[PDB]
Amino acid sequence: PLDVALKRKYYEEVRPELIRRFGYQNVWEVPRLEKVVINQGLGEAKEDARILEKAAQELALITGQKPAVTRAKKSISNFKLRKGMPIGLRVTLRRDRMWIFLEKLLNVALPRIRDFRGLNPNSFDGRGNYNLGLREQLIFPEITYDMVDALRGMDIAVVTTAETDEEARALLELLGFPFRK
Amino acid sequence: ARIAGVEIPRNKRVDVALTYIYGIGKARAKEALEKTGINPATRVKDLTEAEVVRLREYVENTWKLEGELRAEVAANIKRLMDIGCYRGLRHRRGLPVRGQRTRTNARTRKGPRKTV
Amino acid sequence: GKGDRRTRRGKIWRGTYGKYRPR
Amino acid sequence: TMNITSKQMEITPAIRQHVADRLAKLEKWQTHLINPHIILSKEPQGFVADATINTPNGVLVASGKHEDMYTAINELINKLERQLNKLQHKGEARRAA
Amino acid sequence: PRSLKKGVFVDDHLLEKVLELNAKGEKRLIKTWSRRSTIVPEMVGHTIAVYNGKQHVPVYITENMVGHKLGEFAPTRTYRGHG
Amino acid sequence: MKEGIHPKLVPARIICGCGNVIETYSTKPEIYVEVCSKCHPFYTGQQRFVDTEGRVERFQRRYGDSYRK
RNA sequence: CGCCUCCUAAAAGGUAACGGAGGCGCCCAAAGGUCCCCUCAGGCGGGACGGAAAUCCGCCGGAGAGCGCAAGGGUAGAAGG
RNA sequence: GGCGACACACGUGCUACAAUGCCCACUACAAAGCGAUGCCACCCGGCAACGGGGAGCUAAUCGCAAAAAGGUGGGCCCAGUUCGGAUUGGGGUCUGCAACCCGACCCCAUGAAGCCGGAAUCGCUAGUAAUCGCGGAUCAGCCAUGCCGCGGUGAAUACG
Ligand SMILES: [Mg+2]
Ligand SMILES: [Mg+2]
Ligand SMILES: [Mg+2]
Ligand SMILES: [Mg+2]
Ligand SMILES: [Mg+2]
Ligand SMILES: [Mg+2]
Ligand SMILES: [Mg+2]
Ligand SMILES: [Mg+2]
Ligand SMILES: [Mg+2]
Ligand SMILES: [Mg+2]
Ligand SMILES: [Mg+2]
Ligand SMILES: [Mg+2]
Ligand SMILES: [Mg+2]
Ligand SMILES: [Mg+2]
Ligand SMILES: [Mg+2]
Ligand SMILES: [Mg+2]
Ligand SMILES: [Mg+2]
Ligand SMILES: [Mg+2]
Ligand SMILES: [Mg+2]
Ligand SMILES: [Mg+2]
Ligand SMILES: [Mg+2]
Ligand SMILES: [Mg+2]
Ligand SMILES: [Mg+2]
Ligand SMILES: [Mg+2]
Ligand SMILES: [Mg+2]
Ligand SMILES: [Mg+2]
Ligand SMILES: [Mg+2]
Ligand SMILES: [Mg+2]
Ligand SMILES: [Mg+2]
Ligand SMILES: [Mg+2]
Ligand SMILES: [Mg+2]
Ligand SMILES: [Mg+2]
Ligand SMILES: [Mg+2]
Ligand SMILES: [Mg+2]
Ligand SMILES: [Mg+2]
Ligand SMILES: [Mg+2]
Ligand SMILES: [Mg+2]
Ligand SMILES: [Mg+2]
Ligand SMILES: [Mg+2]
Ligand SMILES: [Mg+2]
Ligand SMILES: [Mg+2]
Ligand SMILES: [Zn+2]
Repeated sequence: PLDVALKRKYYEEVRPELIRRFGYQNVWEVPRLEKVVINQGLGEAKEDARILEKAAQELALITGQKPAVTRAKKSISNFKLRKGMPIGLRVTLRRDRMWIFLEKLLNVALPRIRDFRGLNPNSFDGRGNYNLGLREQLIFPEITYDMVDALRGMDIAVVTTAETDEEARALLELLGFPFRK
Repeated sequence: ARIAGVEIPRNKRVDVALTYIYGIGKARAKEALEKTGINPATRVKDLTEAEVVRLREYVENTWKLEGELRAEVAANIKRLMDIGCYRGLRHRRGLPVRGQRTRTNARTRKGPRKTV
Repeated sequence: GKGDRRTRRGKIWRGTYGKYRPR
Repeated sequence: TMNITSKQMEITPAIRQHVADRLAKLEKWQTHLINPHIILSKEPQGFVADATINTPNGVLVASGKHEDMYTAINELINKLERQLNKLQHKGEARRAA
Repeated sequence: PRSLKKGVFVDDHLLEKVLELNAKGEKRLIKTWSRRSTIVPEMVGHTIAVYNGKQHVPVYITENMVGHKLGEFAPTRTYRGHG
Repeated sequence: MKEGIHPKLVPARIICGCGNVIETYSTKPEIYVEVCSKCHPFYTGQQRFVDTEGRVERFQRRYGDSYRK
């Protein structure tokens, strides 16, 4: 396994502070990151130019991991949806890769966001998970102006072993997630 | 997204290119290129990351810009509209604010021609 | 530009002076 | 579009529209009635309805006079019809020799 | 607008009426025909009735409405739209 | 992981405008970025960037006290 | 006017009326055989463009979904994917 | 307070849509008029509008004064732009008892429509048309892009 700064920060700084703050009686009870699942709802590639191999490339540069395709569960009229149509990507980051992604999200991506005023305090799942959406992929250090044909955002799910929101805010905050309020 | 949030046109002279930022006209343009000692004649595609960060650093720190400049203009109008002054009224109808005649013309505020 | 106050040519037209056409 | 002037008189949107209705009689000839102008006025002896209209082949200028405003508006229309029809068919007058 | 050099303009005759209200401990409606007058920091919290040409219009004066004139908040034209 | 479909991650230095250098991992070895967390206003205490205004308006005009009483 | 499904049909089968309601006259080269794997609808909470409903995360959720087409029977310990 | 309204419609015009052009700078050549709580050189402050100083002149003397297109040099490189300058935020100057309705000017920011205009329709036959600036009457200031004049450079075309 990789030594990555954020992973270390978790074990060294965050683990203890948390146990202090909630008084856990077991090492396994203290909150862990489980998975970061990144999604591209897309579907601007429904019929059009389902060469979103361009996006799969962009996403694979961002995560270091090749996304897999999502296709429609049912046919839909008003959105123009034949069932089985390729309308999104999803990459499930775990372990070392999850950490590296977050490391740069937290250090570099979020900072580059336009008029960034902090992550949303209320986007907490209510079972201790957090979700946030991006509008553009130029936020990541790996995707330059030169390489992009068009602006597309994404959905980020960060999944946690905490049972409650209240614990999750703590873990995520301590790790360095910047919250507006 | 170079300065500041916007990727200013390469292939252009820095004095001109900077004008492509919301909040920077001819004036503020010539001003920054002096305060950071760079040649206006230098094509943006020819700037040292050094020259660049000098430009970036100054400009973002001395003048309110892009989204924050707009927010204020919004906030200014926001309040003018809510206090109920006469300039607020003209905003509340999308009409002209600076005493212009509205029997004819006034098309930029009104939008193009609306049927009767 | 005759309608652009912010030039030389503007200020000749409006019959005025300033930073952009000084006396 | 069509413009009506009421000189030293107050007239209703009804009366205004009635003028549009009588003028449409001119659409019969199927040519462009360009910026038609109707003027209504009350002389001592009865109302006057004047109109000036340009069409691709010329101008219609004419005037009605009657104790009754509606009747004058009509007489205006006749004069306008006759002129308009003279415009539209005078050209045909000499295809031989 | 009115030069920074010259004064801030209030009609004198309104200011006296304001100041008199400050001393005795305010507050009643002040009828005035002075649209020209600046709202002034000591006017804050009154409700002055401003003339438009027909009506004397109630304006509660607030902290945010301070540099603006008196007539700015008693409109002169009735307009509910066309047709 | 499956071979042949994934961009290799290698040690990588992201160079920010504050002159910060971050030792992390990427599909690209060296990166230059305009900003980072270390120098970003929202992050950095509460760096009130260009407007340290104190509003400034509206009571706060004060030009001046010269109208009589 | 032949054929299918339900009811009438009186808890085996069968059972009429110009009785009550619907369907067929095709289709699939996979929509067939087998091995392996997977599990739904829906509700709530969370998430850029994105909406009642596209894709993503969480918790609940035995089958109310699916099963080419009518209906019925059947069926996730799969016949579904 | 209104005459300055504003779903709309018409007439007159201004400024443009750009390279025969646009910006910066350096440098030339008019005429007619106007000017005593009037025009104001020159000096100073301010990016500037302007402010403070302050000489001349009842004016073929003194001043408004710079004419502009032009010329020399430099940038722009065909992009809704170094085109266009509408709209809007903010900050000032002046006149005036007083600029909310409703003045003009300056400066920062904003930077619209507009890529040469359907039906239709105007002017002008020579120092004319086109283009360019300067004055005046009214007038505290000014919505003058209007009006009356003045010169600069200066065509095309008329079978009939
Ligand atoms: Mg929440
Ligand atoms: Mg959890
Ligand atoms: Mg990038
Ligand atoms: Mg700009
Ligand atoms: Mg008006
Ligand atoms: Mg311009
Ligand atoms: Mg007549
Ligand atoms: Mg023709
Ligand atoms: Mg049969
Ligand atoms: Mg039976
Ligand atoms: Mg039975
Ligand atoms: Mg039976
Ligand atoms: Mg039986
Ligand atoms: Mg049997
Ligand atoms: Mg039968
Ligand atoms: Mg049948
Ligand atoms: Mg198959
Ligand atoms: Mg099968
Ligand atoms: Mg098979
Ligand atoms: Mg579900
Ligand atoms: Mg939802
Ligand atoms: Mg949304
Ligand atoms: Mg949804
Ligand atoms: Mg079923
Ligand atoms: Mg069917
Ligand atoms: Mg009038
Ligand atoms: Mg028109
Ligand atoms: Mg005009
Ligand atoms: Mg005069
Ligand atoms: Mg533009
Ligand atoms: Mg356009
Ligand atoms: Mg431009
Ligand atoms: Mg062009
Ligand atoms: Mg033309
Ligand atoms: Mg032209
Ligand atoms: Mg035209
Ligand atoms: Mg002649
Ligand atoms: Mg021109
Ligand atoms: Mg003039
Ligand atoms: Mg005058
Ligand atoms: Mg005006
Ligand atoms: Zn930094």
